[PDB]
Amino acid sequence: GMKVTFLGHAVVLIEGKKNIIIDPFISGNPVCPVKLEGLPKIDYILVTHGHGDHLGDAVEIAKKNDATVISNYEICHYLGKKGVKTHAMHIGGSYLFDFGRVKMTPAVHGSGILDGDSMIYGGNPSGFLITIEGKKIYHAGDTGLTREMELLAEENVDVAFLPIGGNFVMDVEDAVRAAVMIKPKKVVPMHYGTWELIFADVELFKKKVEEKGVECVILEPGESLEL
Amino acid sequence: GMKVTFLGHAVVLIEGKKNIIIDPFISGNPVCPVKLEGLPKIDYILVTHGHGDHLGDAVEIAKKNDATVISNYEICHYLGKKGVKTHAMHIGGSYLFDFGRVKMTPAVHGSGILDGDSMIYGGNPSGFLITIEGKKIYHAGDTGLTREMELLAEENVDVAFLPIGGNFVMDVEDAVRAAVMIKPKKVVPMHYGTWELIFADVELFKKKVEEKGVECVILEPGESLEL
Amino acid sequence: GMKVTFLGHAVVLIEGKKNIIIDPFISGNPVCPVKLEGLPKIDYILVTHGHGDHLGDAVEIAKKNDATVISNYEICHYLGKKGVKTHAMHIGGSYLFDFGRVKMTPAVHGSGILDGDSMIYGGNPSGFLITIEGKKIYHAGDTGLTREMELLAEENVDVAFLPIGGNFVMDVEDAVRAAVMIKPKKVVPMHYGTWELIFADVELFKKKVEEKGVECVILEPGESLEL
Ligand SMILES: [Mn+2]
Ligand SMILES: [Mn+2]
Ligand SMILES: [Mn+2]
Ligand code: NI
Ligand code: NI
Ligand code: NI
Repeated sequence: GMKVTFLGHAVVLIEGKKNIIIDPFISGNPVCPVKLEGLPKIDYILVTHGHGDHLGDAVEIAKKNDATVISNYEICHYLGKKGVKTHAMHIGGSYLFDFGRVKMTPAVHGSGILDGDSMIYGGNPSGFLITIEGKKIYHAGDTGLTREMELLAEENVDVAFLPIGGNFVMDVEDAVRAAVMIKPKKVVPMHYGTWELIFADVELFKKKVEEKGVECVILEPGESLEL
Repeated sequence: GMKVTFLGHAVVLIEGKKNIIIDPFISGNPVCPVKLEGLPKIDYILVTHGHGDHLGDAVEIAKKNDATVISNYEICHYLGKKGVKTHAMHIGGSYLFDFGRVKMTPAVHGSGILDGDSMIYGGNPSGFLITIEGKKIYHAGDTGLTREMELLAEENVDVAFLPIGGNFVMDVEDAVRAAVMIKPKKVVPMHYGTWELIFADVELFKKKVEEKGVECVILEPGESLEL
Repeated sequence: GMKVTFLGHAVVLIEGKKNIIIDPFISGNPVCPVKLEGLPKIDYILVTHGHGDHLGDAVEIAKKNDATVISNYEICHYLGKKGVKTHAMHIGGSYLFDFGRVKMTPAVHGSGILDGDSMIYGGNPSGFLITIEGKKIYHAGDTGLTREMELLAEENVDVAFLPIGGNFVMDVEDAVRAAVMIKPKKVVPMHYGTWELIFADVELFKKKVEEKGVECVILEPGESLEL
């Protein structure tokens, strides 16, 4: 019986036997209700791609917790040079960790790491399919609509986190199409409202996806559900 | 009632209330019928990926026009350091500009930026779906055949620009398959003939795609259609 | 009547009128039964992506043979600076060489080139569809499961090499799904066992894919089949 908390933008914290955080953009995240000090003990950090609003505080959280960062090969190379413990994977690959299974899923996006004024290659972007005690969480990362999402329908995902903010990621209309492709038991919208460029009508998303038969739960930053 | 002009290779100029150019490879483009001075006022420049035969003269055109370059996050970072005004997006994302909507579409290709002798990471490659006054133009950028194109069928695209030159991009046979996937009202072949490596039998493309029920319009560089 | 030899990890050697090697990771490859000196004359080297366990000894093999390396634009740029003869292509593109046709196929993965301590951008990762005297070989490169593989079903591939090692690439279960998508006449598992991280139950793969109606041939490193 784990606690899954949305912390704003794309930050998702999973508290169970082990504690896992995805795309830990805490410092400088204007809708994040906690500071780094407010986080619990962290065991794993999952990073979907290199962009700073996802990579976030991964280095500091990992070092302060002796946590392992799970990401693609190229991002882990970058982090390794920062003195961070990593477990590299790549797109479509999966591994069984002490807490459960992680699979990196395809995304259509980019994965540059901005280090000073230099854009470093951070592999290709992903999402994560996480299986813990028979329960499945999908975090799509940053992505546009892609037919690769149809590969997830047979998984019978319990909770799918989908970006709806538009411009850099799917807007509301395409995220509805994604929800229909994936057919999760519940969908949670994310990556909206953080800046005005990614404003989204989240109430309209909930209304439209529920009309297609998929339950939607709107989590404000700091709110949680149990799996 | 806009004027859409093919200027050779992958260069497409849209003249309406605002003027938009896609992949503005003008200087050094051996099939381009105009020089930079021959271009009209430009409001927007769309860049599908980092390769020089698409990025082209984007920097000079933007600075001489105070134009905005629309491209992915990584390419816009590169251009920003060149003093260019940008509006960053990423794959599958869309935004409503003063002239109409632009959506970046998935492509399967690469996006290196050659800066001197260094290959800079330019994100992931895209195409563009452009909606202006209810009319839709698809420019596929450089790409191979991908099932992501099937996402465009429901758009009822008016004009689709598809590469047919082979080697770096789809050849004639795969571009026919793409046309069948997308089902646009009209298809225009591009990215062929510019160099001998990308020779294509464009008359055979027209013949084969029309046998599948899709009207093909062959535009020589400098020729145009109205939308 | 060509000889196709699996040399371990992802190394595939095709001996015919011309000799072709794919992802020539020889030196430092712990399951490779030959040393560089043990290779025959090489005419072409195909590199699916930038990762060192695939790029491998491409530079030394090419220079010692005056061989041409076929890969994406970005990888060929890197190799060109190493003094290597290249023929650049990109994803979905094809070209007819003196020995037959090569087409680069989509993969979902990454393509960083590790040069010293720097990660260089090596384009996007691919596989190869090779057509020689009417016979077709698919080498998927490193990849996760992707619907782009369904584009290959109509090719009636004779032999498909698929990664099954998990973590960085498809595991056994997803590779079975891939085999069903592609429907080749025979499948050969690869990219497993080389390190403990990519252990795979290869006998289980053979059993499961044959239950789906696809013949599987397990080649130990050094074993071959004729096409
Ligand atoms: Mn983001
Ligand atoms: Mn091009
Ligand atoms: Mn590999
Ligand atoms: Ni992003
Ligand atoms: Ni290109
Ligand atoms: Ni790899």
